Amino acid sequence: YSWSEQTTLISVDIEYLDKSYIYLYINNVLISNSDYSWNSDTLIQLNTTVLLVRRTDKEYLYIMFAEGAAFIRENLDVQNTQFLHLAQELVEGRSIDGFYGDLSMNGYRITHLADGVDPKDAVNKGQLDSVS
Amino acid sequence: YSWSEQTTLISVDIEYLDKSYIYLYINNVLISNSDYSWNSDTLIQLLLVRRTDKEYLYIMFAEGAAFIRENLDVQNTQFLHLAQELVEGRSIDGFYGDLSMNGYRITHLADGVDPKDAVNKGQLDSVSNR
Amino acid sequence: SWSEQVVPSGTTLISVDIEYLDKSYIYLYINNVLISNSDYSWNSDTLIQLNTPMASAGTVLLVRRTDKEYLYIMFAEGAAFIRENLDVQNTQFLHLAQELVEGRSIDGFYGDLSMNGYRITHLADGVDPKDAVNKGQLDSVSNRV
Amino acid sequence: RLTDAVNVTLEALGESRIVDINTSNPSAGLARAALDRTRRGVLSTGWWFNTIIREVTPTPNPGQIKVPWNQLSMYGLDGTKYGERDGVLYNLVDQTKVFSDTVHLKVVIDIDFEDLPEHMAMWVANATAAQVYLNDLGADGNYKSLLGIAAEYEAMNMREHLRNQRYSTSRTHAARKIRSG
Amino acid sequence: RLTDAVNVTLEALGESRIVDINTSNPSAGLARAALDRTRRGVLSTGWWFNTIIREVTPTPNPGQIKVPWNQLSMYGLDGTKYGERDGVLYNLVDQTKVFSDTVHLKVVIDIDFEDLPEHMAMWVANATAAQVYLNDLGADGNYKSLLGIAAEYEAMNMREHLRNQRYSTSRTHAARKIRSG
Amino acid sequence: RLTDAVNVTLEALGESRIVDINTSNPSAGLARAALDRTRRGVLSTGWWFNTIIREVTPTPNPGQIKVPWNQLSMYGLDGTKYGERDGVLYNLVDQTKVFSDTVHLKVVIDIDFEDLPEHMAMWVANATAAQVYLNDLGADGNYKSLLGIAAEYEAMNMREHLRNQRYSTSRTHAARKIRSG
Amino acid sequence: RLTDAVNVTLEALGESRIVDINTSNPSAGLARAALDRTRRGVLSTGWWFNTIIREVTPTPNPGQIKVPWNQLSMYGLDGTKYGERDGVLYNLVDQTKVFSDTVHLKVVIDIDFEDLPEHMAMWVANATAAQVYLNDLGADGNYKSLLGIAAEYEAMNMREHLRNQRYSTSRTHAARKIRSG
Amino acid sequence: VYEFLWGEDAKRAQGAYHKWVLPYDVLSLHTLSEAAYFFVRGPGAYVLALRVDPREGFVAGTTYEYPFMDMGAPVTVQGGQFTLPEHLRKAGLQDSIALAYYTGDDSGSELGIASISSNWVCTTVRGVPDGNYLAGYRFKSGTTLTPPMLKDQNDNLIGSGHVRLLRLDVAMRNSGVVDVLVEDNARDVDNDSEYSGVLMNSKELAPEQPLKASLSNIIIPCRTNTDTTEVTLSTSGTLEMNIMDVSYILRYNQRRR
Amino acid sequence: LIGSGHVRLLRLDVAMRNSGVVDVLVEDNARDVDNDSEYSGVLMNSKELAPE
Amino acid sequence: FEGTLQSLLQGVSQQIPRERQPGQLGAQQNMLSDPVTGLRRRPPLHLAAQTLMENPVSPDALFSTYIERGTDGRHLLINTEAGIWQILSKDATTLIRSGQ
Amino acid sequence: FEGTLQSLLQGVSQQIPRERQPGQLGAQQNMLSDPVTGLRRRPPLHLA
Repeated sequence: YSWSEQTTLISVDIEYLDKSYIYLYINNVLISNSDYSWNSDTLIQLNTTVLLVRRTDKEYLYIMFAEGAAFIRENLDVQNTQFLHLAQELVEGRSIDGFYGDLSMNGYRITHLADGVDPKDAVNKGQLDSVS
Repeated sequence: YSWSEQTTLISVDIEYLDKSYIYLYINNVLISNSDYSWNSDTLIQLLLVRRTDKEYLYIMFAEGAAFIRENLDVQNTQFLHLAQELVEGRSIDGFYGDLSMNGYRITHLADGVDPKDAVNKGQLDSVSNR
Repeated sequence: SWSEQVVPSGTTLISVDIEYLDKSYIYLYINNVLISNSDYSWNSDTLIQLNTPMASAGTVLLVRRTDKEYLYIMFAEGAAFIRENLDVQNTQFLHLAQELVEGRSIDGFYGDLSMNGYRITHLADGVDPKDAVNKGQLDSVSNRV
Repeated sequence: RLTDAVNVTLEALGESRIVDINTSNPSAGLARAALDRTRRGVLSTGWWFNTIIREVTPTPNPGQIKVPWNQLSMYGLDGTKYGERDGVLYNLVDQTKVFSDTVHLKVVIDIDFEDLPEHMAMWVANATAAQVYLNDLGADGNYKSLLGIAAEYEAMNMREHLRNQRYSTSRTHAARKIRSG
Repeated sequence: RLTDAVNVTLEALGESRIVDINTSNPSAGLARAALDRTRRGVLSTGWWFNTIIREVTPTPNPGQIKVPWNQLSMYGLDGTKYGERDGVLYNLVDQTKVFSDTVHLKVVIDIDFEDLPEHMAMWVANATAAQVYLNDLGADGNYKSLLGIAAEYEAMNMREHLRNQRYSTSRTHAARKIRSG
Repeated sequence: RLTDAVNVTLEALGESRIVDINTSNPSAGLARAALDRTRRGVLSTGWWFNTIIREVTPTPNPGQIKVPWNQLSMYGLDGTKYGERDGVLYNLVDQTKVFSDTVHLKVVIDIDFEDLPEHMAMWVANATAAQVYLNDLGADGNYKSLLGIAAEYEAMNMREHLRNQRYSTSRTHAARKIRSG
Repeated sequence: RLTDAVNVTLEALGESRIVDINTSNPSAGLARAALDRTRRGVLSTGWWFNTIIREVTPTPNPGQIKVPWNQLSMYGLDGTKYGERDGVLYNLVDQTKVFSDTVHLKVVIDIDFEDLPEHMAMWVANATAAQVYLNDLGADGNYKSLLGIAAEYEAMNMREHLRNQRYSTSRTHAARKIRSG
Repeated sequence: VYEFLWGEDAKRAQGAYHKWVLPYDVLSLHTLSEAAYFFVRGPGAYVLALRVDPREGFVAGTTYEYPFMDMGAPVTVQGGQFTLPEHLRKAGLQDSIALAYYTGDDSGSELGIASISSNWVCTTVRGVPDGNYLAGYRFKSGTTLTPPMLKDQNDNLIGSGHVRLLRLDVAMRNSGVVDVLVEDNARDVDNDSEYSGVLMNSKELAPEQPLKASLSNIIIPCRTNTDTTEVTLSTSGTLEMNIMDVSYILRYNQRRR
Repeated sequence: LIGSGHVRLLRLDVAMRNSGVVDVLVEDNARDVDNDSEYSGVLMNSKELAPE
Repeated sequence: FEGTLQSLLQGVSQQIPRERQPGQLGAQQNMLSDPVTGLRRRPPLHLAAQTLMENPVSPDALFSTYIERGTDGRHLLINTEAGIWQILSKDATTLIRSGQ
Repeated sequence: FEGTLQSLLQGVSQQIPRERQPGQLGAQQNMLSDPVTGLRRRPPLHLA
C-alpha cells in the first residue's frame, strides 16, 4: 500500500503527500531525483526491475498552522494523512532498518532468511543441515 | 492495549472504535465474523487482537464528515490506537530489507521446519553433541 | 528521539537535546541499566543532574518514550481548537511515529516474521537455548566436523 | 509580550490594536509570520546568548552525533565545516554523517519571543512592523521613520551585547603582561 | 502625571483631552499602552535611578534563584551572562538554572510612570506622542517638530544623568595620584 | 521552512499566505520555482557547505566517468577544465569524455532548501521575494526595502562563511615561521 | 533549463510562466530568439571553454582545411588572420582558401543552452529578459534592475572564468626563476 | 430571470438577465403576491409545486442560516442510515443529493453521503451523528466576471493585447468557500483552486459554528492578458456566496502619450 | 469608488449645536472592534457650565 | 495601476469584453443581483405538497394560472394532453378536481 | 503617440477621412458588423 515493485516511462499508483517523498530503485540501486522528471502525478520519465518506495519525513509537520491564516476542511485531512501514511510504511516493513534492543518473539519462527556470509549474520537451517 | 489473552462466550476489555477491528483468536485459530455475535459493546457471544483500518482515514472531513469536537477526538483516537497497535508486534509481518541487530540477541526463537527458517541454539547444541 | 554518548567518570550534569513534550517522557540509561527517577533531578529544561556522580566512565542513553495512554489534548472536554492546541496534539503523534521508526520501542513480535530473502545482519551470539544463533557459532561446528 | 509586538505592528498600519491572543479577524497573522522570520534571521548570527558543545564523543556503533533541535547556525571550534542534516551533525567538506573523534563546535540556538532581551525584542518587533508596512501601505516617510526606530533599537542591542561580552584587548597583550611578570 | 502625559499625546493628535484616566475612551488606552511600551524600551539602558548593584545567594542548598524586582536588563558583574526564565535566574551560556555560589550582578529595574524624574517623564511622553502621531496621521512637519521637542527633553535628561553621576577622570589617575601622596 | 519562504514571498506581494505547500495556488508554485532558481544561481559560487574535494578514478579500463552528486559548478584541481555532458565527466578543452588516470577536482554540490544554514536560507527567500515583487508590482520603494533586507542577510551569510572558514595569514608565513623553529 | 530561462523572460514581462516546451500561444518565441542571439554574442569572445586546432596539415590535392561547424571566432596562433568561408578555413589578408602548410589556430565554438555553466546561463537568460523587456514594456526601473542583475551574474561568470584559468604572473618571472636555479 | 429597477425620469437603473437551473424539468410557472410557483416534472408520476421568494436569502444583522439547498425535506438519521424522501428519488441525479443542518447553531453546514442503494436507503459518512437533518438536491451557483478594461486620461479604451492583469481582489461578506477558475485561451492559462476567508484563530472558526467569515478579501492571482481572461467564482455547496466589490491591479506601459 | 478592505478610517469629527451628552458606539465585525463610551462638549470653565 | 469594478449587479452580456456596459457579467448562473446586498446566491426552492396531477408526457403540456377570489385564491392547473383540469388552494391543496 | 480606434461597427462612409464620425469605414464588402462579436465575415448562403 506504500511501495510498488514492477523502459522510459514509469507509473506511480501509490498516493503521496509530496513528489520528493518517492524514491525510485532500479535493481536495488537508488537514483537521485535529478536523473528523472515527473511528467504528471502518475508518470515518471527517466533521462535515459523498478521499485518505488515512499518515505514521508517525520521531522516537520507537513501542514503548519498559523494565526490569522486561511483555513479549509482539507487541511485537517492532509495533516491526518501524513500520520496515516507514516504508519503505512511502518507496517510495510520497508521503513525500519534495524533494532536497538533484544527481540522477544515468543515461540515464533522467522522465515525466508538469506544465507549470511559475514559470520556475524544470522543463518538458516538450509546451511545447518548441510553442515550436519 | 492492542491485544488481550484470556464453555463461556467471551469477555473483552480492549478499547476499540469499531466492531470489525476486533479479531477473535482461540488457541491461535482464526474465527470468522459470522461464527460469533456482538451482543454488547463489552461482551462477545458465540485471544482478542485489534487491527485498525489502514487504507483510509476514519473521519474524512473533506468528504463531508460533521465538524464537531467528537469527530476530532475520534480521528485522533484512531492514530492513538494505531500507534498503540504498532508496538506489540501484532501488526508487522516481515521486513523488506537487511535488518540489523547491531550487537543484540534475538530471544525465544522457535525451531523451524522449512529449510528457509531461522535457527535457535537448541538444535545447534544437539548437532554439537554428534 | 534519543542520544547516546560516552561520558568521563565523575560527571553529574547531563545535557539533553531531544525535543520532549513532558519531562516524564525522558528515560535515562546508564550502561544499559535504567535509572530510577529518584536518582536524578532536572536542573533546567535541558539539564539532568545525577544525585550521585558516576564512579566509572560509561555510556549515557536518553531514550524518549511518548506516553501513548490518552490523547494529550482532548477537544470534547474544554480544548478551544486554537493553533497551539492542534500543534501539540499533532506533535504527540509525530513524536510517537518518530520513536516507532527509530526502532528502540519494539520489544517483540507475536507472529511469524518473514525477512523475504534478506539477512539478519549483526546478530549477537546466543546465550540461551531458545535464542537465535549467528554464522559465527556455526564455524565451530564446521571445524569440529 | 508577543501580543504587544503584534499590537506594535498593528499600530504601524494604523489599525486598532487587539487584546485577545490570536483570535482576531484582521490580517494580523502576517505580523506574526514576519516577526518569526525576522527573529530567526536576526538571531542567525552569533549573539551573547548562544550555547557551546564543548565535547561530544560519538558512540562507534551508530556513529552519528545529535545536535540541539532549536539550533540556527553552527561553527566548528577547530578547522571543520559543520551543518545539520536530519537533525544530526554533518560534515560539509566530507559529505558524511559519521564521526569517530570528539567535536568542539559553537552552535547558535533560537529563542522564543517571550524569552529574549528587551532591546532585541523591540528591534525584532519594529523590523517586523517596518516590513509589514512596506508590504501593505507602501514606502513613505512612515517606513523611513520605522526603519530609523529599528536602527536605534539595533544600536541599543549592540550596546548591550558589547556590555555583556567584554571585548577589551586581552589577546596579544597577554604575552606582554606575562613577560612583565 | 500619567493623565498629563496621555493628554499631551491626545493634544498631539488634536483630539479631546481626558480628565479621568482609566476611562473607556479608545484612544485613552492606546496612549497609556504606547507610553508603557516607550518607557520599558527606553529604561532598558542603565540610568542613575535604574541601576542597583545587588548580590543574591541561593537560599536552599545550591539550586535556583528567584529573581526579585521588576527587572528590565540584567548584567553580570562576574564573567557570566544572566537571563530570566520562568521568573528565576538563568545562566544564558551554561543553560542552567541552579547556582552553587552567590552571584553579584547589576540589575536595571523598571520605574513606574508616576515616580521618575521630570525630564525623563517629559521625554517619554513626547516620544510616545510623536510615535502615535506618526502611526496615525503620517509623517509630516508636525512629526519632525515633535521629534525635535523629544530630542530637547532627551538632552535635558542626559544632562541630569551626567550631573547626578559624577563621571570624571578617576580611573587611572588614582594610581598617579596616590603615589604623589 | 520552504513553506515559510513561500509565505514570505507571498507577504511581499501582499497576497494570502499558504499553510499547505505543493498546493494548487498559481502563485504558490511560482514562489517555489523562483526560490529554486535563486538558490541554484546563488550556490554556484563556492561556500563552506557546498565545496567538497573528491578524487574519482575511471572504474573500467580507461573510459568515461559518471559524475556523482548534484553538482552546480566543477573546478579542476589539476591544470584541466571539466564539464558535465550527458551526466558524465567531460574535458572542456580537450573535447573528450574518456580519462586515463584519476582526476582530482573540487565540486560545488547543490543543497536542498530544507537543509541549509538559517542566514543563507533567509537571504535566498528575501532575494526571491524582492525579485518576484519587482517582476509583478514594479520597481518602487518596497523593492528597495526588500533589497536592503536581502543585503543585510547576505552580510550575515558572509559573516557566517568567514567565521566557519578560518581565512588567516597562513600561506607564506609558514615559510617564515617554520624556519624560526 | 531552456524552458527555465524562457520562464525567466516571461516573469520579467509579468506574464504567467509556461511548463510545456515550445507549445505556448503567447509570444514567448521572442524570448527564445533573443536568448539565442545573446548567447552567440556573449560566447563570441574567447572563454575558458573553447577548443584549439593544434595542427591541421592539408592534403595537397584539395588544398582546403575544414573547420568546426559550431565555430564562432577564430584566432591564428601565429601572425595570420583567419576566418570562415563555405565552412572551410579562409585567409583574410590573402583572400585565398587553399593552404600548403600546417596551421595553428585558436577557435571559439558555440555551446547549447543546456550545456554551459550555470553562471553564464543565468547571465544570458537575464540579458535576454532585459532586452525583451526593453523592447516590449519600455525602459523603466524594472529594466535597470534587470540590467543590474545581469551585471552581477556577469561578474560571477568572470569570477568563475578567472578561477578556471589561473592567470598568475608566470610569463617573464619564468626567466628570473630559471636564473635562480 | 430578469431583474429591473426604474429610477427617476423613467430611466432603467438596473437590468439583469442571469439564468437559473433546477434539478427537474419545469413544465409551467406563475407568480403570486409574494412568491413564484414552479411546477416541475416529478421523479414519480406527479408534478411538484416549487415555491420561492425571489429575494429571500437576506436577513438584517442576523445572516441567513438556512442552507442553500433545493427541495428540502426533514429527515431523521439513525445508525448512519436514512430513507431518501419520495420526491427526491430520481435516477441519475443521486450524485446531486445533499444533506445539511437546519436546526442548531451549525445550520447550513453540509454533510456527506457515502452511497445510495437501489431501495433508496442512503448511507452517511462515518462522521455524521444521529439527529434530524434536511435532505434535498444541490444546485451549483457560479458567475464569470467581466475582465477589467483599462481607460486612459481622456476616458478612451486601450487596445487589446497590451494590458496585463496581475491580481483580482474580491471582497465577500458572510460567505463560505468558493472555487475560482481562471481561463485564458490566448495565453494557455488554466488554474482551478478554492479560496476561503475563514481565519485560523478567529471567532468565526469554531468547532460548532459554520465555516463562514464575516468579511474576507480573497486575492486571486492571475498573471494573464486582461483582454481575454475569464475568472469565474462558483461553489456547489450549502453555504452562501456574497460578493460586494472586485478590485483589480493592471500593468500597462506608458511609453507614449 | 475605491475597493473595499484597503481604506482605513482614523477619526470621526461631529459638530453639534445646543446638545447635551451622547453615547457613541463603534462597531466593526471585520476587525473585532467594540468601543462604547459617552462624549460631551460642555467645557469646564465656560459660561455653559453653571450649577443652575 | 489600481482600480475597482464599478458594479456587478447588471446581467449577463454576450458582447466582447471591450464594448460592455459597466456592471455586465460574462456569465451568471443560479445567482441573484440584489442591490441591497450585492451579488448573492439564489434562494432555494422550498417544496409544497406534491399535487395529485399526473405528469404530462409532452415537455410543454401543462398550463397554470393563479386566480384571486377575494382574500383567498386558487391555482388553476390544466393538462393539455388529456384535458384533465385541476384546482388547488393557495398552497398545495386540491379543492375540486375538475373532470377532463 | 499611441491610440486605439473607438469602434469599427459603423457602416461605410464616402466622406473624407477628416470629417468622419467614429466607427465609420472607408469601404466594407461581404462583412457583418455584429456588436456581440465585432466585425465579422458575412455568413454563407445556404441553397434551398
